[PDB]
Amino acid sequence: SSLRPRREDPPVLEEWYRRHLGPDIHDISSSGVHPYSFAEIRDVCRIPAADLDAVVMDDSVSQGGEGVRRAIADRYAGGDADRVLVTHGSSEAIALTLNALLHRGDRVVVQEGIYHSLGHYPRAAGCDVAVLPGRAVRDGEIDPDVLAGLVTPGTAAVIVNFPHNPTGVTLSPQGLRALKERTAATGAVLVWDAATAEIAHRWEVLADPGADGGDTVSYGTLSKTFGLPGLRVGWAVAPKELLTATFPLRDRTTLFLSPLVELVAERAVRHADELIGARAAEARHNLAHLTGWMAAHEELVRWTPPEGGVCALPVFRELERAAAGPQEVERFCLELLERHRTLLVPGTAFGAPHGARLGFGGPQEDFRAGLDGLSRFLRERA
Amino acid sequence: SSLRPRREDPPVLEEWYRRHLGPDIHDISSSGVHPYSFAEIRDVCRIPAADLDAVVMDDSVSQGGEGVRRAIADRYAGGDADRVLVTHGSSEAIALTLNALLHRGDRVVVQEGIYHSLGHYPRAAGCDVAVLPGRAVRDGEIDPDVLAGLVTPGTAAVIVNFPHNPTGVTLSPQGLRALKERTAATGAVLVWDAATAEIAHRWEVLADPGADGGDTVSYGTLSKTFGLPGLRVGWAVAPKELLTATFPLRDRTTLFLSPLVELVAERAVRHADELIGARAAEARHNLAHLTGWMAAHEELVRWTPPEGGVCALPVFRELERAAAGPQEVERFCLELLERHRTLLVPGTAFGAPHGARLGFGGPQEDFRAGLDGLSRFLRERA
Ligand SMILES: Cc1ncc(COP(=O)(O)O)c(C=O)c1O
Ligand SMILES: Cc1ncc(COP(=O)(O)O)c(C=O)c1O
Repeated sequence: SSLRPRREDPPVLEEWYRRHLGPDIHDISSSGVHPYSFAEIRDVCRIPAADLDAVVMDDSVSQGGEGVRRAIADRYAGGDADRVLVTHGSSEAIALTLNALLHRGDRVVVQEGIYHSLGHYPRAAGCDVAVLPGRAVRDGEIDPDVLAGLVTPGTAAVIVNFPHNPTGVTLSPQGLRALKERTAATGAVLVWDAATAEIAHRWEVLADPGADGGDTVSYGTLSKTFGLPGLRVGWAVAPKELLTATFPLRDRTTLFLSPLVELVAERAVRHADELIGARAAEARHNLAHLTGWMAAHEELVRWTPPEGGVCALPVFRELERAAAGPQEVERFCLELLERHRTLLVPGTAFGAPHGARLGFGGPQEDFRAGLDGLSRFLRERA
Repeated sequence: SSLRPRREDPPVLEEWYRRHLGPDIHDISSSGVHPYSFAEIRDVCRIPAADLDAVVMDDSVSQGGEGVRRAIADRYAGGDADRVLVTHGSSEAIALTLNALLHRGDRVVVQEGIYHSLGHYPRAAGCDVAVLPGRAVRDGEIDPDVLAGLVTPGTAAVIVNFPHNPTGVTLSPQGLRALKERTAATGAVLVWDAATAEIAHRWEVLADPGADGGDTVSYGTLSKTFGLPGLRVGWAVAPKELLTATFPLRDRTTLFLSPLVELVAERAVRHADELIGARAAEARHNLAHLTGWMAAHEELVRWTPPEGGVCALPVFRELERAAAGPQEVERFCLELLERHRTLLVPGTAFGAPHGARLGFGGPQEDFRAGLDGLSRFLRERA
């Protein structure tokens, strides 16, 4: 038999979860807020059984159904439904638009430790990639001296995720304005993954640069702040010409979304403030508790507190002292899971060999139990 | 600004529908049976509102949820849920498995006029493609003399769709057995798109070669025979080793399906006979009527009757006589739509310059109206 499957290494993040997600664990590893049940969604978003029952299970359309596009456009595109592309999670919006955007040889600037798929597409397109160092982002701005050297005339795209999964670093409105001015000046396309945009702790929620109506591409999803990762709805906001250029790829991958899913997503987006607000309050409750926990453990752990989003990257001092290598953090996390039923994501998934992602957007009761597990574990090793 | 979207030609099929689908037309162009409403699905598939309400909108898993995988495996994989991959339509299953299966330089045999995405992936992978001529498939078998020259030791894959969209040609159980014997002998992977497998008119429904438990890849979908194109659920049946090799690609495109969608799909597959049977009876009603219509129009139209599925490819004699070129059939279909509100798909979408796809799986009332439109149109031109 000639069957010889092409093999590629899976991203560390997703493989970690395939191997270790399961029942009876304290999962304090997520970059999202814990999921709603469909009952809660129907309640909050005002979805009578009859409205679902009326949906004819027919084809939807290439760009996304008009109702859901409009709801998203009103919140993130200044009401221009023509600049919205509705997709199976933001994962699909990323795959579609970056395949259409990026060219072999293009100079592209990519945020250090960016979400795996955002780093994958420029590499795979054969772009000339320069990294934006994580240390250059501080106090709500990218160091203007760093931005000046990295983004210059001929720079094709600048690709960032703010608030950043997993560190929670983000920009202030002033920082975003300065970033947009540099990309506009050079003609670079700003590519802005706003997965956790709706939850901001230090400065205000960043207005979607997609709403400006220029040559920027931004992503959003219901997966991380809305409690709907299982709905599989995200979007890109971008010029119509880029969006339609994605259709041939969409034609041989997914075709279109379900009108039943699109109805639900439309109602969720219309009720975004209630869905997000309830989960954001719980996350901030957990965050206040996590901050106290971190102060109590400052000998064993250090961190930058998150400026946005619902996860952070604690760094374990014992891994800094012993100094690497990357495999040690994976062992650390495995042992923690084995001995204490507590799940983090090892920093190898994000280019941070000495850290792990700790999510605080899960349920408040389970959060304490996970922290107790981590506490016992750190004590045992010290 | 550097924004320069990469441009590719869209498949003719999907672009035709983007330009010409709409309200107030008689659509007799589809390769599928007309969609159920969600109300009907809940009724037939026994889905209480409470079962939907219980679904937590959390992550599903890379291979597809266990319940839906099992339901599909029982019907098409001889009960081996490990050999099933559940995907966003069969479109995604095709994209995922062919990306993992096909290698540059591989000799691949591809059915003439095959569904666009099935023809795209071997071309794009840089396979060495030989075409299986449509005229070689007759009376339920591929001409053994043709199969002998095309599929030889070192042939990597043979890619076919039976029943065939748009001609409705298919194989008998004997024809399928002979095809499988030739691929098994040479070590070629049979890739078997069974989108319309459940509706067979001349011989029995073909048992899924996926159920054999060898090195074959077969696709199915809820889109064409179940009345659920808008659910966006399909699958591949294939060796587990090929399926898991798709995970890295799935990790940067769709991640996984919705558990809410997976619940519905599981119940639909369990109630497949009722969902399919009702629509199959209506299609056969339309087919009996279409056959009489074709006899009444034998001066202007010829056809091979469909052996399976719910569409056929009538050939318009006036286009044969005047002899091409391909653009004339598109004009023909446009005029038909403009003047008579009746939609076909021009044969340019399927490599058949003188034909158009005529679907008989739509509602019986709308079917007559479409045929009257086509009749008036053919008379006008004669
Ligand atoms: C920053 C970022 N972008 C995009 C995604 C893709 O998620 P989805 O496809 O559920 O929208 C994720 C999820 O991990 C993420 O953390
Ligand atoms: C033969 C064949 N295979 C696959 C597909 C993909 O459909 P879906 O993604 O809805 O399963 C189609 C739909 O046009 C088809 O006709």
